Amino acid sequence: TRQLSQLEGGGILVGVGSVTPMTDTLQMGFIISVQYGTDTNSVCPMMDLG
Amino acid sequence: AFMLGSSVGNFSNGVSGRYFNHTLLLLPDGCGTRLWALYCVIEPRNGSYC
Repeated sequence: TRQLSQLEGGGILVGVGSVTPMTDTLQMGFIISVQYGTDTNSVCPMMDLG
Repeated sequence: AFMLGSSVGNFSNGVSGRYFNHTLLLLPDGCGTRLWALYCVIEPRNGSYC
């Protein structure tokens, strides 16, 4: 619970967030996103085109 | 000169305008010849009139 200087209410969480035991190997999530035309398309793959 | 930050609250005595986390500071400097961009945590010093 916080309710410190909210000036709009209480602010609670029972963030139980089941703390499920770590697996044998680490697992990760990735959220990729790309943009076009908002700049020069300067994020390019490695090459030796010349 | 600007002070941007996510969370805001009262100071110790009660005057508003304190940011309680990483705060963005846009301070022009060098007699108007340089712009500072800081993303820091600002701790109110306990000195007199501070």
